[PDB]
Amino acid sequence: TVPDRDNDGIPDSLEVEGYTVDVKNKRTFLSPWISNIHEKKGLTKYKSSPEKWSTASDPYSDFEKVTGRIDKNVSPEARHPLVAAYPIVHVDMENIILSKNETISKNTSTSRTHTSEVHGNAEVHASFFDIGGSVSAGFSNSNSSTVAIDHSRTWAETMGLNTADTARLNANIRYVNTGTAPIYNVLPTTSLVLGKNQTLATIKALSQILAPNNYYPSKNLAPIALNASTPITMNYNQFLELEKTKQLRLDTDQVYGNIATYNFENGRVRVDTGSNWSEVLPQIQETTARIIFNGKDLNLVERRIAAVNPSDPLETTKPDMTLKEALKIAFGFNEPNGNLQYQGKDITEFDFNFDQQTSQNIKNQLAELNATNIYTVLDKIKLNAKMNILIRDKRFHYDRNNIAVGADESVVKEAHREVNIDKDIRKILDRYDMLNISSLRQDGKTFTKENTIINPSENGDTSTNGIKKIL
Amino acid sequence: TVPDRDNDGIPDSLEVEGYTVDVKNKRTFLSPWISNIHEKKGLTKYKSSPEKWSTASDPYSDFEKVTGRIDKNVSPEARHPLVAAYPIVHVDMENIILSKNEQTRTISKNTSTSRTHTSNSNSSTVAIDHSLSLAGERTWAETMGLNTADTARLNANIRYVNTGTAPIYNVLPTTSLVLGKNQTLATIKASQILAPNNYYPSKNLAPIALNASTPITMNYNQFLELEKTKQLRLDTDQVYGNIATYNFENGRVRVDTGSNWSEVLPQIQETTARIIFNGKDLNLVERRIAAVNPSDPLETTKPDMTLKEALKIAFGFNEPNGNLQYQGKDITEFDFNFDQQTSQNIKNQLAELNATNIYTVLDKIKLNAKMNILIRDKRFHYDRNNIAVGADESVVKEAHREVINSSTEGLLLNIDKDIRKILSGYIVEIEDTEGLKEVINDRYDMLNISSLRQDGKTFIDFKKYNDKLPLYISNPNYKVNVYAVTKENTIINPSENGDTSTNGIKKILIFSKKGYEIG
Amino acid sequence: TVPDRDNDGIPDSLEVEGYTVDVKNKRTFLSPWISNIHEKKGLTKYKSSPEKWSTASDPYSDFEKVTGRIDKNVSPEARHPLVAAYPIVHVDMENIILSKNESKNTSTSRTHTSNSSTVAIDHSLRTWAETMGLNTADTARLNANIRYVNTGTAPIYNVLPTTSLVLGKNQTLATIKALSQILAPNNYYPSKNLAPIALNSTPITMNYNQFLELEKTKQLRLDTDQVYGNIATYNFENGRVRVDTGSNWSEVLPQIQETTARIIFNGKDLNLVERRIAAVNPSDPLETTKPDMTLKEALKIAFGFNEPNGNLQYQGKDITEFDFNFDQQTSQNIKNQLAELNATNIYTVLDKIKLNAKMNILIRDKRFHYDRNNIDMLNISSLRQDGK
Repeated sequence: TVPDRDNDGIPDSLEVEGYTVDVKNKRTFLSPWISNIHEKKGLTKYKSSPEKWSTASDPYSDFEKVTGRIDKNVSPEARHPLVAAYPIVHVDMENIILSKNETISKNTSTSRTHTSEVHGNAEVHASFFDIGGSVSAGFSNSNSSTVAIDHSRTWAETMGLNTADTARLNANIRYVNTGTAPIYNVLPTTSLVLGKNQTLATIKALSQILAPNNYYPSKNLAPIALNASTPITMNYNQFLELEKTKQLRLDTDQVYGNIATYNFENGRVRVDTGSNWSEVLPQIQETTARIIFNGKDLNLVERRIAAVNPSDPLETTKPDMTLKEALKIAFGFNEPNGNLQYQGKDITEFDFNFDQQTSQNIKNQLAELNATNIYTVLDKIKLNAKMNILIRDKRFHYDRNNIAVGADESVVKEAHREVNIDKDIRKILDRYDMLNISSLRQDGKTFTKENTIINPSENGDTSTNGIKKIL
Repeated sequence: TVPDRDNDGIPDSLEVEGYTVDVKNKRTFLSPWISNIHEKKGLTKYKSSPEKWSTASDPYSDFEKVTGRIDKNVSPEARHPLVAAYPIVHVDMENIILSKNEQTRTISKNTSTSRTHTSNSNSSTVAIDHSLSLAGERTWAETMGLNTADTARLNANIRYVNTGTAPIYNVLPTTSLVLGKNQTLATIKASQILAPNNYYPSKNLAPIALNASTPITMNYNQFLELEKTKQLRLDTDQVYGNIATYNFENGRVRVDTGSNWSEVLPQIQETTARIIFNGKDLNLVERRIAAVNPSDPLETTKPDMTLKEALKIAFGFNEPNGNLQYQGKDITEFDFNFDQQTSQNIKNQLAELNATNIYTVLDKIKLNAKMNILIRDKRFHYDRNNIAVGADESVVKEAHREVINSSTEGLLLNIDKDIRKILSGYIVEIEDTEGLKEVINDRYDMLNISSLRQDGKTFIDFKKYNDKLPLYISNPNYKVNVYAVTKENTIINPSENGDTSTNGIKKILIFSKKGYEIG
Repeated sequence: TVPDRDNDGIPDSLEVEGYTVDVKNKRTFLSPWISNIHEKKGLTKYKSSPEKWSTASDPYSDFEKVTGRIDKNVSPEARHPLVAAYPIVHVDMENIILSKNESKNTSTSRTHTSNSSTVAIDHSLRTWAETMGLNTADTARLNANIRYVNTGTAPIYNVLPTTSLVLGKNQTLATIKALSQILAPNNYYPSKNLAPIALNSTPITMNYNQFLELEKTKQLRLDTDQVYGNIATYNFENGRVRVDTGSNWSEVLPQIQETTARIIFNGKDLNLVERRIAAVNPSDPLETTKPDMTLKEALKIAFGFNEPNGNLQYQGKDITEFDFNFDQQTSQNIKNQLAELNATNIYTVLDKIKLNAKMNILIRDKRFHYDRNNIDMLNISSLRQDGK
């Protein structure tokens, strides 16, 4: 008799102590962890929950992940039992076009936004403080992306509009997956928001596969336009807000199409009509810990790691999570000397941000561990469920949406030093509009956003004198 | 063979005497209650019904709960066998907008909604802002340009919000907007997950509007009732979408099409006892505890319920000395209210226990099935809908004691969040050394001035009605009197004489620092 | 092995001899009737049909009722195997409002001359036909506030029965028919804490000639059918109540109305209450399996009669204080019994009068006055909560 409680394929003994997958002649073999041979061979130390079928609480089993009997599209980092295989998709706008109802056209830049808490002056209702309801709790579980219209006379007059006249908006949009799991059919509903709450239009579209870290209207094919039955309608007064801000918001929901599951006896992946993402996704968002990171690119990446919870006993069955090991399996951190580093960039080079309860939980730990610095007790900091952790590069400056806006004069001059400019540094890069000059070539050579002016001053300053200029 | 009557997993022996859940290496283990080891480790003493699958009569079994093999969204207080995991949802209105049936003939005011439990069902009463929208907007019936023949069309921003213990995964309940008492205006009904103690159109996303196929239609005569009351009612039913269940071998939760909330919810509403509490916030919270019943033998199988232990597991009461207290606030600081038969049942108990005070025999008061108990904070006053309206003059002065900033432009003060909830506005006036009471903000609507900052301090701005200008210091020796007006004392409309003055409004002295103490 | 024919849970041994339900540690226990302890503890002696799964022929078994593994909404008096757990619902009108085609408060009570209820329009504050401004050609449109109210023993979970408003005797004015709101026994559908229901796509239309009949009588009739929504059943293995789409009330309701005896009583309130008791039938052998029914024990379990001295009394009011009414065959069946028992008085041989199936008995208060349905400056009475 083999002792297995979760009936996954991994016994209680290996699931608790440690295990890995190896190849004999060709056949896949599950064996307990031995540092004397497995670690030296180049294998991963796996540990999951013996009472939970899926530690990550996702539709794919712990066994399916490690053996490889999973949907091949599922992220390699997600092929670990302690890493959540779940999808997240935001709408990326490529360009806009504005005309009078029956023409100005500018290219747009979109990045996934993870909003940070209000300062200490911003107006909030009585329920914002009320325990339970309305509390933003640092950052909440949702998909939202902010666009940026190219600033490069008077849009209200370039089209020929007046207080009575209405302007119709049309743009080129693309669906793009930032998660760990694939959506095989139904696309989520999205809504274009002007300013804060002014809902302009609701967009919702098939059997085209949306792969993780891959675009839906694939770059090799043409993208999608906006309603060409009835297009977006905007009044003159709301149009002047768009001309003044030169930006919009895109709020996309987490309701996705049916999940394709693996079947052991026939070794084939089939789209299961029964299990949908909407019934499994909240289970993950309540058991796992959220960690945000922008190492490879200055874009906010959401990855969830299987975390322990003291209240629920079934979540206590999940192996104890450390900040060190979690960061390694979730993004790709390496321990060469003893200090953690992401592909070269040291852990100390990255900023540590948390919410109300997350920071307070770590506050108690830092006092019990005595060491006041987070980098010191990095390997001993315990991770709890429902936690929200934001890790960003110290080299750049961040706004309320936590996106890379600008950098120090030492930073800009370092990449712009070559005859060639770095791709990560250039991302934060005589008139208010006469600024677009950079034309990035495919060879890797270029031929701040926080300091630039989208509209002239109260004095109508159509000059580069007031604009904060660098080398 | 294991003696188990309810097939849950918990045997008859543990289910009757006592049990808890612990972790060995990693594995979950069910063991009988031992105070010498378990109580010290930080565990909860569980006891349920050996003949009932679910003691609370809910869709989630006694085992599924404590073992954690359940819908993770289910409230932590509800994860206990003697606590009901059931949903309750009311409609919260954020703001309204009124226009004539078809540019500047449109009135828009922000609304405040709280769940009302009139002194079982879901009902919520809204409150339309009485304060000015335009510079000199007078008579709503004329601000839009309506007459006896003309009709006014209502539109508002609404949000669905869960106050229960269980989640609804799809179908939203039907709701109806009621003017006054029975005048049914409109009936509203829409795979987004509604989590307990969480909003449906999540705060990070935009809310929902009201019919933009056919909107709400109101006649001139019914519009004058809305202008006079400045309030509406929202009656929502308990018919909800299908419940998501757990499967043991696959440890994943799927939405069961077979079992719906409408078939299981009434079973709970007949087996458990109702207890209402507003500790954390002055909002009415409905929580049901598994209660005993002499008539039904299957309900006699449920462990005997005490007022002490029930309050602890249902809301979060703690016993530090021996006296029960909610996060600090003592049991005596809370008022005890019951119905006809509930109070009469406890009346007999109090005489048998001899002690006439409920707080004395608190640990010995037995709880019966179908009981209805209302517990409210003694600090505040309560209306017919049992919601916090006002408080004693003394209590208001305690929260407005903490002064952060003293300026002619504004007054930033560290006012308590629970106390400020019964506040409608404040009166701004300059009292002479001579003895003259000249009032700046002097009208029936000129009351909204408090602007709560995210830092935790309420900002009082006099410039709001002082034509965007700070208070003029005619003499620095003069007393700058800033009062306080409760929600129960404020006037939504002027008197028969057209009283557009703060003189008649019951004002509570809250700030009286002289002109030189500020600037 | 223990013999069980109906498979209900209770064996053929107890169903004939006698049984009661008791609590050990917490666990429910079914044991044979022992007067030495069970009678002294305060338990009620149960006895059902060993071959019939449901003695009352209702969707809930003999076992489901006594153990408590039944729909909790089901009446406590109905939790006895010899008492029928079946619903009866009439329409209660609260107030009326009359206007010309383009207000008085009403009182309604269930009438037992099927479900039928007669309303009473307030006569108190000239010529209704002229107060609205109508003539022989003009038509009057009726609108009223109505409420569905359960008088039975079982709950309806969804579909509401069809009802028809009748002027006078047969003049059918309008047919009303409405959801998943639970209608609990002895509880209102549009719950008193919420707003009631109004009357109508197209409203009720009445001619001038028919309007003068309503002005002269100041009363109407409400005929409601017995077709109700699907019954929610209990499932043993998962201990949860689920609405069974298969079994409806319309297929089970007549089976009860052919096996049980009907007894009407107005003790607690002067409103006609319909309650059915499991009765014996000589023709059918399966109904002979049901325990022999007595007038004494039936009245006790159906309404709440008590035997303190030896004489039966309802919460204090003696059995003699209530009148005894029957039909053609019911009275004739008891007529033979009274002659065989020799005692001509029904109150004498009260404990020996046998009850048969399909019987119809009406028990009303002797003190008060009853009509055929067995129920302007004058309004001044304003009843205070003190009881005066």
